[PDB]
Amino acid sequence: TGLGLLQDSGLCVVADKLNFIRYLSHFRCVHRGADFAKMRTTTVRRLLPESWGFLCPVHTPDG
Amino acid sequence: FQVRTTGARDRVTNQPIGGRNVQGGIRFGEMERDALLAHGTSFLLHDRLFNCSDRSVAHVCVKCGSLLSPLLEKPNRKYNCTLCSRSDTIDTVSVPYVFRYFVAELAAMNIKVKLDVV
Amino acid sequence: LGTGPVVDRRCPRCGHEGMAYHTRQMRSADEGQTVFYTCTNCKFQEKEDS
Amino acid sequence: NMPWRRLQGISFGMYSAEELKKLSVKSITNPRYLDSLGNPSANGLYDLALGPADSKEVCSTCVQDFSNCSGHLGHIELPLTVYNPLLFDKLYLLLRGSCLNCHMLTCPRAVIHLLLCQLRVLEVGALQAVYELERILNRFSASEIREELEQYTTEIVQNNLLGSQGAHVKNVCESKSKLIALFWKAHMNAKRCPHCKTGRSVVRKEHNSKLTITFRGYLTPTSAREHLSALWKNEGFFLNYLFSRFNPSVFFLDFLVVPPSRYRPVSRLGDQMFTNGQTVNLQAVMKDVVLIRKLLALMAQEQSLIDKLYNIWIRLQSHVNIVFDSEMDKLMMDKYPGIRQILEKKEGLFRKHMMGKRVDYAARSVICPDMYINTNEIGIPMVFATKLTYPQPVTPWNVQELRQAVINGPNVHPGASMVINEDGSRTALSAVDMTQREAVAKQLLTQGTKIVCRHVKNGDILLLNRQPTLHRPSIQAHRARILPEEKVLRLHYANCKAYNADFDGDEMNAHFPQSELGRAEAYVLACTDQQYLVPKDGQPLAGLIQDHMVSGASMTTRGCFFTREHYMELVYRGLTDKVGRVKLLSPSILKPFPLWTGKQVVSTLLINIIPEDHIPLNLSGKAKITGKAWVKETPRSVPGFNPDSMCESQVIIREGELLCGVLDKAHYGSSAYGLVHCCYEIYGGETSGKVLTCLARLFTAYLQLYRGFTLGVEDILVKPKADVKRQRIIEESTHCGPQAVRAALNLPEAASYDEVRGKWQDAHLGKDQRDFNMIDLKFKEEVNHYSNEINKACMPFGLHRQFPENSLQMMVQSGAKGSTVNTMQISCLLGQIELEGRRPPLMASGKSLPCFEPYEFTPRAGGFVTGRFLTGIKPPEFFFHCMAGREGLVDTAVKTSRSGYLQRCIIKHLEGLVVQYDLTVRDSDGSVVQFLYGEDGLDIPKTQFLQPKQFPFLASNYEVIMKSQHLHEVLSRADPKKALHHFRAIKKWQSKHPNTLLRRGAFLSYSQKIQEAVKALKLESENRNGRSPGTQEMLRMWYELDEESRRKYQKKAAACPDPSLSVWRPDIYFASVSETFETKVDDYSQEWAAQTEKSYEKSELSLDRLRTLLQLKWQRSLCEPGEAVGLLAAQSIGEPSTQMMNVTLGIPRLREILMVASANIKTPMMSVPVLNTKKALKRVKSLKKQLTRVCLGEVLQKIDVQEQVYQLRFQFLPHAYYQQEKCLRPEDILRFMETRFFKLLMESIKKKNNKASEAMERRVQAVREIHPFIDDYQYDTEESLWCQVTVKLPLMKINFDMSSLVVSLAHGAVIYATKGITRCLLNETTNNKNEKELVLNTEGINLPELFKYAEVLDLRRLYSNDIHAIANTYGIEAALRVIEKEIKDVFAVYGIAVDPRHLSLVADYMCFEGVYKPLNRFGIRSNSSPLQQMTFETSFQFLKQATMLGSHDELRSPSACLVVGKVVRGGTGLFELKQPL
Amino acid sequence: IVNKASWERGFAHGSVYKSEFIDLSEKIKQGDSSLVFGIKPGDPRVLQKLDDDGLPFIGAKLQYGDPYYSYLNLNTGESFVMYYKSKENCVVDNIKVCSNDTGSGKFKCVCITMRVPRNPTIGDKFASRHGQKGILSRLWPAEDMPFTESGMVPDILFNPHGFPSRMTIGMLIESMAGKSAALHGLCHD
Amino acid sequence: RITTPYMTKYERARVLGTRALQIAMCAPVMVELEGETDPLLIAMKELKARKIPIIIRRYLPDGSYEDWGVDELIIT
RNA sequence: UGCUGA
DNA sequence: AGGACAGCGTGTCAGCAATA
DNA sequence: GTACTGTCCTCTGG
Ligand SMILES: [Mg+2]
Ligand SMILES: [Zn+2]
Repeated sequence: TGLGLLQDSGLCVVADKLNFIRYLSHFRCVHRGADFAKMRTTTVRRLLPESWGFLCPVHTPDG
Repeated sequence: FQVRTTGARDRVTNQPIGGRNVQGGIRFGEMERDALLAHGTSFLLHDRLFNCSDRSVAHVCVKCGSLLSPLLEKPNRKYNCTLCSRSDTIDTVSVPYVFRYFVAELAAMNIKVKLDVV
Repeated sequence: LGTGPVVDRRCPRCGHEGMAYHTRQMRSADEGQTVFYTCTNCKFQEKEDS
Repeated sequence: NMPWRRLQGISFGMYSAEELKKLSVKSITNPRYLDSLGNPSANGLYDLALGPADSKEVCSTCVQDFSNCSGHLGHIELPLTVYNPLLFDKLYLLLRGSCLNCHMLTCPRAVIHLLLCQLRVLEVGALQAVYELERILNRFSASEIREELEQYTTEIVQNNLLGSQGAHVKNVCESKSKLIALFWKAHMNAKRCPHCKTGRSVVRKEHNSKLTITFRGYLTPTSAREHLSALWKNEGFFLNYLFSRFNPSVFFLDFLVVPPSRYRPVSRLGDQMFTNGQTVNLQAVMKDVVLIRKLLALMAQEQSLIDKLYNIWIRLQSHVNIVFDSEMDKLMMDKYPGIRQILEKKEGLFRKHMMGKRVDYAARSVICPDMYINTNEIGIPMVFATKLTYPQPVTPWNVQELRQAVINGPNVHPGASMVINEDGSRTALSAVDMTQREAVAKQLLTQGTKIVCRHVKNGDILLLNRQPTLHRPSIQAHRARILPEEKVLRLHYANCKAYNADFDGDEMNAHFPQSELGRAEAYVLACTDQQYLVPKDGQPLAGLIQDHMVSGASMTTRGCFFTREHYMELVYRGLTDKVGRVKLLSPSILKPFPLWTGKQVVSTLLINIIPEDHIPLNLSGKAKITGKAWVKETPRSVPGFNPDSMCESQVIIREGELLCGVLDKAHYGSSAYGLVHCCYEIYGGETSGKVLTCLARLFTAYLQLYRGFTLGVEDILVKPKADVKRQRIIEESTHCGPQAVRAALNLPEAASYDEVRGKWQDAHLGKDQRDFNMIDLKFKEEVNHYSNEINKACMPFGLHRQFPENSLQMMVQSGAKGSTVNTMQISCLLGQIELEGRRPPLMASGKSLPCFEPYEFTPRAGGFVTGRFLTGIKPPEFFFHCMAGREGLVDTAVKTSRSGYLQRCIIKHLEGLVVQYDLTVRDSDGSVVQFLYGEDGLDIPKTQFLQPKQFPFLASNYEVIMKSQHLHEVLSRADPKKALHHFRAIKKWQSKHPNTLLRRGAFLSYSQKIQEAVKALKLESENRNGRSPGTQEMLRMWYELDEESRRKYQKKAAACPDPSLSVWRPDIYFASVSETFETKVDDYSQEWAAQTEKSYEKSELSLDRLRTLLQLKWQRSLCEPGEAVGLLAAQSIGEPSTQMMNVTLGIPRLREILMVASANIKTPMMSVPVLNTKKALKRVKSLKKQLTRVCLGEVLQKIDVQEQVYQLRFQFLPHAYYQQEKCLRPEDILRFMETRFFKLLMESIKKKNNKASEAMERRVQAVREIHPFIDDYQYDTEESLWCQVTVKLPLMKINFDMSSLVVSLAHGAVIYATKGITRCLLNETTNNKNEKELVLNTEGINLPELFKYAEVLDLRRLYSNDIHAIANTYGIEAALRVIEKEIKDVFAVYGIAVDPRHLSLVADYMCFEGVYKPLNRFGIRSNSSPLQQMTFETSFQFLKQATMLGSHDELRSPSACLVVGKVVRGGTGLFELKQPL
Repeated sequence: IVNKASWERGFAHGSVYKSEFIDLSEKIKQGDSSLVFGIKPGDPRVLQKLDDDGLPFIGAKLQYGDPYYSYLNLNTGESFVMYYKSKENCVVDNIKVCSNDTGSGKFKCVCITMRVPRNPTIGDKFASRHGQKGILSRLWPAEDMPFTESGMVPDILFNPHGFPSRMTIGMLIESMAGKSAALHGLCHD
Repeated sequence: RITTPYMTKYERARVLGTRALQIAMCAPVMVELEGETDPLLIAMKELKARKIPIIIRRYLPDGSYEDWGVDELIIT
């Protein structure tokens, strides 16, 4: 049973101490899902106004 | 930073290996050959691909046009055609290895590639 | 029964006297913002790079 | 000594299966291929007779080692026959349509013989014979049909032989493709048998590896093989043509071929050190063969045993399938990818290792700015230079410098790593003893000479490439300037825009030609100064950038004075002259103190660069910096002064000396017609490169020595007393939400302050969501009024420092970097945020951000940012700005992903189109696409100065242009009589016929007696044969009552002479130019002979020398033979898209047009002008109201359904608010319900119930005459008061809320509409020149349903974006121009402008064969190249096709020429050299 | 642009630590121990590059082609020098000898740490705290730099054309804030 | 006899390349070289003097060809 | 497969 | 012959770890 | 993703 998850990869990742600002950002990251990296429509990438105070507007990978 | 001259030639296609750890070549690509022929520099596009990549010197049954047919005697080592027993028809043709690899792959299905030598 | 020109700054293409611009950042995070101009007398759209 | 033998042709066929034998060194039988330790197990897949897989061993078949042995083939002999997976599907059809009893196809012999004869004629090329045979048939026993067709077919094949070589052309492959496809698609279905009526032994195949004949038996490949063997016998004459002399045996396999072991290399996989995916599939086949060979022996030592035999058969087929196509069989595992996956994909074998090989002698490193090496040079960092080696032959005139190289050694720079011997090879010098290198420095010149592999020697030619290669200018050749101690490749900044390099970590590749024949082409063709103009629109590509533009604009300004010593040391530092005296100037100011001007520095730098023999150029143009940028203080009226006669806006170079103008980006830049563009025209591309280099050096020395450029905070600051107005305007902008939204919902003008919030909420939670976008749009408007008021307050004159002295202005204003919208948005406003063309989205509760109340009217809540980057933006505005900046990046990624594919498809279809030696644009097979490249020749980059308005430049610089290029030699070696006489004839004709659409004719010309006849002659008759009483008199007088040979009304009515380019070969015929160029030349000669008269300057040029000059400059701009213009058109349509309101825009539209060629487009439209007559204007109102669709649902209030007796009252709307613009009446509307809705209702009731388990009287009666359910409706004698109906199904029906059905049906029920038109609209004005124009645009497409209004609307000037509808009402030559105009209008919305000569070629290729054909995977089926067409997409379907048809390839495409290692047949390879003996 | 004297006085010098775990249970399967770091006495191959346990000296410099380890198949009695193949210079700074988790391992696993000096060359990417990235294109001599009226001389030269299109007005404020801080001994937020 | 009299740029490129590959293989130089070690500079020197005995064989799209002399071809 | 660079 | 539908498709560019 | 080809699928015409 997939554990009621919907994702079966990228569940754990390497935490790299290149800097202490790369390391501290692994324990505050939130991944919408690894399947959404393959989608024609871009609507799970919209920065809605309901993530005010819960997700940072600026801190997102830029590729 | 990478510079490759010659080095690991991939065995399946006789082409430079790639990566940076070994000599590592630079894939040319399908997008770039188009620009090189727009300039009408056919010979630069010939020299680069054929001579810096898989340039091979295969033999053909000129009468029957098969790459697979020519044969070497066990040690003179004069080529003789297996399909038709003629030894003086065989002559060399410049061709790639991936061309030979493709003739082999097509035979792996009973398909025949008959080629006209001139 | 009962119960879009932009801010418009001045630049010419065919005639003169005032286009109108929409700014959109149609670029990456290492670049700057592109500008979209539109004329008044006619309707000719520009689409610069900055 | 190379093989010397070349390839002419490659054909794909099928191997006999008996000739594969003797193509086999041994049969393999041992399953386990890997030895206990990892070596080859004897008789396994990896064997030593199938070749040495690795260098360790020697083959048993021929003694020879790896790298010298061509591998050998072997065969897993199968226990019993299996079907071949590629020829399998066809087999199925060959068994579906056939009588297993009779063994004959169920097709009428008419079709069989017709198709047989059509194929017989196609094999030789005859293409009219196809339809001729079909019509001969239709106009006509089995022998009877055969003899009727075979006579004609043999006559064709005999009289039209000698054409077997001229049959491999498009239009001959499309016909055969279509014929055989139609056959397989329409005539191979299961049918009752002709001869025996009961011969349908229905073969019906389950998943592959399974064919089941009925009385549900399992078809054994042996029974199917015998069926095919006995069907061929009866129907072979026909199938030998449908398949090539195919033997039916080829459809079945009795062995599998194991490819040579050198092509199957053991790597590793999880928990397995030595495994190839191909050997793991072949091992599975060998293992099943072994289990099956055991069961056969079990039968021999003798339902489960044979059920097991039939199950292991199906398993052996699903493995032999997987061996051919990994995904043919979906129910098996341990399935590694087959050959379809080895060949056919982006990873593949064609798009990798075939078109994209990896190359030796190449480097890649980060690129760094240089600027002190000439524009044609690259800096090499002494680490590539010591490794990159050119293999030069040793000869008497180089043996000295080569000797120093072998002595310098492998590691010192002018050295060499090796020397190849005459017969031997590769004696490496890399030793560092320094004595053996000297021992071998001798014996050079001591057959083919020794070749020294020398290093790069500071003059070599290198090809440089940046990886997103989107145009020809992305690969250019450079001149190897060697630099010591670095690992970066240094490149001039003029070559940046060409590559798109940015010096932020920008790795770039450098290739080193090794042939001495690719060096000649890198020097002549690929050089980086022949690349000055982009091939997209001919505009310059190389130019100076950034601080070379702010430096040159501040030095060439009027108040820059230099002393003798700053004048000098600024001239010599730009020149660095090496040859000859630097010619200087005289001080402009000679007295109080000798002083120079800065324009004089540029002047004196310009007269030294221009070549000594040639003379300085004259030039007149405009500057980028407007003459209004300098107006500090209000301009006062000077009575007699034209301020622009003496302005810094007009650039005036007079004999190489700048006399006026600033010389900003408009020159030195990437703008056309500037100083460097004219230098490149008159004096060549090397002189323009020299000018660029020297001007860069001069403008750097200026800023580095005497001036300086910076950008502080006091040039982005804004004056106080100007920020007060900004603040008050921002305060005013915080009150414009209620009015905006309200007046967009058309609400009561006031008195509602909460009804507006509710209406906004309703519009937000609505389903259509187009009354919400209305509010969004009418809101980004009051906010935009305040910004205009805000930018105007601060940016022009509210800045603390103004343009001459502001550093931000003078950087965006001279084209250096940036824009006035960057300058603003740094000061005084950031703007209105827009994500998808709309404001930021709201939450699910109606608030856009947690800080804002739900449904808040303030523009701030919708993304209107009034903050600037000067004084930062608040958190809520930060959020919206981040949303926008992030959508930008997402869109970039996706856009590039789509553009890459579009461009790949285009380039893969238009690649073989090259200009031939007869100036005609032909494809690879000779098919004429165009008879003249741009419709006139004249490649793009050379036609830049042939425009008018550039003649006053060619006239001013006439002496330089004749001396530098054409010279007096060509002008007097020209003979223009043939072409000049033709133009005189054309001019005389057009003089006698002013209106060229007036129906010229001999007899028509003999209607001037019209009065002579109408007077008295014809007054007595009727329409004898329909013509007239008076027309017969004219016919009689003309017919034979006129002179025999002197009735020459013909000459007064003859055609215009055909254009000169058509008859007189523009290349070898002087003065033969285009009909639009000679008109321009006439106009300019007439406007130039009337300027010399009042000129106060002596002109030593005559109108008839200027004419010859222009004619030569035309004849020389003529698209050299071999140009390969289709690739240039592909790349010119691709690059702009890859980089970059009720219609479609962007790549969607380009893909609709080019790649899909759809008959269904998202936004079809029309536009007919309105005829400009008083009656037409009145009729159009009714016309618009006549074509809009009125649907039952658009006219309804609400239904009232009662329920098995289901009543229904429609309750229609009053006419007050729908008859105004719909042209409807209530009797028609109600009559509609009686005849269409009330019977479609029973139609839908049956749709549900089939799978469920005085005058009122006549109308009601006829209506229930037709249906048995209704009882009685109603009548409404007063405006449809109450109009219900009643139904009843009394026995048993599913009584539910059927309102659902009668509501889902009362929406798609339309009263009446013109087919295809959804709405019209009259966009009042479309012109300023003749503003009086009116246009009746539409949002549907029906061309004929407008032909009825040829008096209300102009049906010439009718336009539509459909291109398939135009191609069906007006033809294909009319769809060409619609295609071209559509592409042009798609590119126009972004300011891009592709040259018309490219769209002409694209449209001519798309519409080549009579139909609008898509430029995609289905367009290549009509292509004469199997090797192409499989290097594109679906490579295995195109290989199966080419194989079952015996399709032959001529090796004339670029792809087929690069697959077999030939030289492409365009550009440099288009001719021989033929050394004479 | 980076001043050359600033770069020679230690501006932005750096290093990389490449730790390589050599577990030598590879090169062999479950047979006899072919794995013990060790040097057969007198091997001409490792005359003075290893230190009698087939491990480089701590502090030694390594270059391509230098000896890097020497196993010894205990039964046969044969050594294998295993040369250093990276085309870059480093210094060995530590070597951990590890056991098997039961304190019973036999000199089969080691971890060598090499130190690679990576000072700012030409082609290295620098950045500010405002997204203004850029490679290092020159090292401008310290006597060719524009000196100020206070005797100072910049150590970074930043072209003023990255501001107009990128609108990073925070860099122009950070410059003034940091200059005021360095002047007054303060620390602004 | 009907094609253009001038030498297209592709023809110049291929003729220079072939003459250079010949010179480099020890062919006699009919141009009196003056101390230059590049075979391509020598080939350009020969093309400017009108000493190249090569025959450009221009192929038409139907197989028909026309044989032009490198001397009888207007080099721009 | 997770990263990273244009 | 009005459909219903099952069926193929592509997708810029190079590196590293690491592991099937 | 959508739109294309394809594929029959078998419904009223001689
Ligand atoms: Mg970059
Ligand atoms: Zn043979």
